[PDB]
Amino acid sequence: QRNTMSKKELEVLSQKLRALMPYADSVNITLMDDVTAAGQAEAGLKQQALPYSRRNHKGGVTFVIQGALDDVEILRARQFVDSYYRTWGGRYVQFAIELKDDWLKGRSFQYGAEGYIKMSPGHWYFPSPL
Amino acid sequence: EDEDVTFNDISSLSKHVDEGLDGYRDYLIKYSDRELVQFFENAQLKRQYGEETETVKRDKDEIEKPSIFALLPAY
Repeated sequence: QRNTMSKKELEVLSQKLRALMPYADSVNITLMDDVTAAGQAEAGLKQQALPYSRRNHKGGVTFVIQGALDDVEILRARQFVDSYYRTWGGRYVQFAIELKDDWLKGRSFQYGAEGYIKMSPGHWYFPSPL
Repeated sequence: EDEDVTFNDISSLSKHVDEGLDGYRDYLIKYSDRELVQFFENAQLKRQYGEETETVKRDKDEIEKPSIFALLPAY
C-alpha cells in the first residue's frame, strides 16, 4: 500500500542493492500486505491470552501491554515478541511492555467525567478527569 | 455589671454570656501547650461524632475556641 513505484524504479532499486552487496548475485523484491502483518501480531497476543490495547496510526500499529503481570505472562510475552520481531522487524508494529503498580496507589476515587481522588477521608483532590 | 442595654432574647443572651468568658479563654490558651490542647480536643470529637471522624492534625493552627472542659486539664 505505502509504496507507489513503477517496475522500472523497482528494477533500478534492485540494481543499486546488488551494487551494495558484492557477494550477492541478485536481489528479489517481494510485496507484502500490512493487514496481514497487523493481523498476525494481534492473533499472536490473543493466542497467548495477554492483556493489551491496540492503537492505529497513519503508518504504524502500537500494542501496549501494561499493568501487574505474572511471571508466566512476562515469560510468554518476551518469547512471542522475540519470535515475531525476527520475522517482520520493528519498522511497522511496536510492542510496549511496562510493569505498573495500582493505578492510583490504593486509594478511593470517582472515575466519572467529574472524577476526583480521596487523599484521605475529608480530603478531595480534583486533579483531572479520571 | 454593665448597665447598658445589651440583650433581648435567648440567642442574644447565650451569646452575651459566652462572649463574657473570652477574657479568660485567652488566658488559658496563652499558656497551655498546643500539643496537649490538640489531644484533648481530638479525643472529645471522637467521643461525640465517632472515631471514624477525620483526625484533625491541626499542625498549623487557629484552635477554634476550644471547649473549656477540654482546655482546662491541658493547662
